[PDB]
Amino acid sequence: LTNSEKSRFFLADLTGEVQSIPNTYGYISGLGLFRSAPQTQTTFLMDLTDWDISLLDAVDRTSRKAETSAPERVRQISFPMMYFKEVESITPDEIQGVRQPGTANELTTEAVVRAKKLMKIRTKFDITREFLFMQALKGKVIDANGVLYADLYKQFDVTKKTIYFDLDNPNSDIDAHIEDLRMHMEDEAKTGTVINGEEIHIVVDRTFFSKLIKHPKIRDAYLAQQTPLAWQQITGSLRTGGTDGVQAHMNRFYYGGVVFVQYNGKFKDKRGKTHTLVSIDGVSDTNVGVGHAFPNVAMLGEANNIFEVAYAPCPKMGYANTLGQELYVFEYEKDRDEGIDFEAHSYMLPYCTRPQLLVDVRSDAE
Amino acid sequence: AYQGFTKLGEREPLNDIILWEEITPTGHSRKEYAPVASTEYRVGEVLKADGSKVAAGQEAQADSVCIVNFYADLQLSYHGQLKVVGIYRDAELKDLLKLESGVDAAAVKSALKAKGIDFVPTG
Amino acid sequence: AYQGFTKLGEREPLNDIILWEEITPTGHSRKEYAPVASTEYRVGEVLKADGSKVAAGQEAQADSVCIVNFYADLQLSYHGQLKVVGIYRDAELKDLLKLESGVDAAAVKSALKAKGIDFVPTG
Repeated sequence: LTNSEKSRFFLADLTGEVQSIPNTYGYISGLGLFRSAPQTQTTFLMDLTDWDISLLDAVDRTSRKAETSAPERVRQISFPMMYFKEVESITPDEIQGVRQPGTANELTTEAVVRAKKLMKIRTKFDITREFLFMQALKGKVIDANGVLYADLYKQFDVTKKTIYFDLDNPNSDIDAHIEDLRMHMEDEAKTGTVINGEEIHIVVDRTFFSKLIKHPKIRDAYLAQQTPLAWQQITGSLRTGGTDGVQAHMNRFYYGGVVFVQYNGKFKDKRGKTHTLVSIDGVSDTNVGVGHAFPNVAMLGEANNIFEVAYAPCPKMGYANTLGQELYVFEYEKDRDEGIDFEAHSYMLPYCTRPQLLVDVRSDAE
Repeated sequence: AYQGFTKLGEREPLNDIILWEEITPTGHSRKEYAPVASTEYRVGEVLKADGSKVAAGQEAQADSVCIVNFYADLQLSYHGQLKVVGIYRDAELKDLLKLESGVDAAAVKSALKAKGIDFVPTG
Repeated sequence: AYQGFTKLGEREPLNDIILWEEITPTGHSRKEYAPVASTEYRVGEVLKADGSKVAAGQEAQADSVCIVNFYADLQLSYHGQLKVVGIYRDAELKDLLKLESGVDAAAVKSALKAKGIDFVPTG
C-alpha cells in the first residue's frame, strides 16, 4: 500500500521487486585445477634442474678411446604476487530517509546494506580470481589493467605452441591436428614418467565450437553411425556436463579421445572493455575460433602437479608472517558515529610449473 | 619484475671436468695463480701465464685451465681459498671450456695439447 | 680474504622510520613511483617528484622519503612489489635520513617541513 501516481491522496499496491544480477562465470574455479598453496613470505623461489642424453659414437677397440656426458644444469627463479584491495563505506545518509526497494513504506537498515555490499565484494573477488586463473591457463599472467606480473614462457625459457585447425577448409585433417596436440603434451612433458596425451582439457569459444561441429568430415562421420553417442551428438542435446556459472549445462563434443568444451565466460573492467576468457591477445578477426588446451589433473599424477595458486598474508598489524588466506575482510568504524569502513584484501598468484603443456588452438589456417 | 621475468642466476660450473691427472703427493698438473685485479674466474676458463684469461689473438699463450670458482668481491674461491688453481700439465679434461669473446677453440686446444692436456668428447 | 676480513655488508634499513601517518583506506601519505633504471632505493633516502634522489643544490625539490628497499637490477622491491613507495604528505618520521654527498640536512628537512613531515629526534 503506497501512494498512487498522479495523487498523494489515493492508494495503489506495491506487489514486489525484480532484480537483474549480472552474469558470473566460474568454470575454471570450479574445475579444481589450481590446488591451493598457502604462503607465508611475499615471494617464493623454485629450483629448475634438467639433463640431456645423446647417442654413443662408435670408437675403435685397440685405440682405447671413450666418450663422456655433460653434467646437469641447475637454475633458480622467483615469483612476485598480485595484491588486490577493495574499500567500501556505509554512511548514515544513505540509510536515513531512503526506502527499501520492493516494500511499500518500510526503511532500509544497516544490516541489509552491509550484506549486499559484502556479497558484491565477494562476487567481485570471485570473478577476478576466475579471470586470473584463465589468464594463468593462457600461459601469461596479465592483470586486468594490462600490467605483466609473470610471463611463464620467458621465466622457464619455453616457446608457446599453437595449432591451426583450419576448420574452414573442408579437406582439413582434423585427426592430424588432434594427434599433433595429443603428442605435443607427451613429447614436451619431460617428467620422466609415462604420459597419456588423451587426458587433456580443450576449452574453446562459441565460433570454434560451431565450426568444429559443423565440419563436413565430422558430421558425415557421425551421421553414418548407429551408436547412442552419434545419435545424441547429431539429433540430441549437445549440452552434457556443465554446472557453469550461468548455464546449467555447457556445450561439449566428443570426436577423438578428447573433448571440446565451449566456454562463454567474459567480464568487464572499470574502463568498460570486455575481457573474453577464451581469447588470444592480438586475434579479433571475429571469424576465427580460438581455444586453449591444458593438461588434465590426472595426467602427470598428483605427485607432479603443475597448477598451483599462492596466498600470502595482508599487511595488517597482526597478520605478518602467517599463512595466506583466500580473502581478508576487516571491520572499521568511523569516529563520531559517522559510518563504517570495509576493506578486502587478497594477495595471490596463479602459475603453471610446466608452461609448455599449455597449448593454444585456432580455427584458421597458418 | 617490470620485464615480466626474474632469473636469480645459473649454478656456477662444478669442478667435475677432470677425468684423469697425474696424481702425485704434492700435485703435478695443478699450479696456483695470483688473482689479478678485479677478475671473476670460473671452472673451465683458459688462463695465461700471469693469470688473466686468454683473449683473442693470444691463443698460443694458453697456460692452464681454471678448475676453481673465484669471486672478485670476496677475493676468495668458492672453497675459501686465497689462490686460483689451474691445470697446466698432463691431464684429460672434458670439452666444457669457458672461452672469451672472439677466441677460436682449435688454437686454444692445440696450445693446451702441446703441454699434454687432452679433451674428451662430451654428449 | 687476502685483506684479512670478509665483511658481507650490513642489513638494509627496516621500515621502522614511520612513527605516525594519516592512516586512510587509500594511503593518504603514500605515493607511488616508477623506479629509475639502475638506481638503488633504501628506506630513508629522499626522492624528487621525478623519482631520482635529491642531489646537491636541489634540496628545495625534495618530495618524499622512500620507505622501500628496491634492488634496481631485480626491478622488484624487497617485498616483491613493482613500484617504489615513499611518504610525502603529513606524517612523523624518525630522524634517520640517507642524504647524498654534499646535500645539506636543513634545506631538505625544511622542504619536507612544508609538505607536512616532522622528524622526531633519535638517540
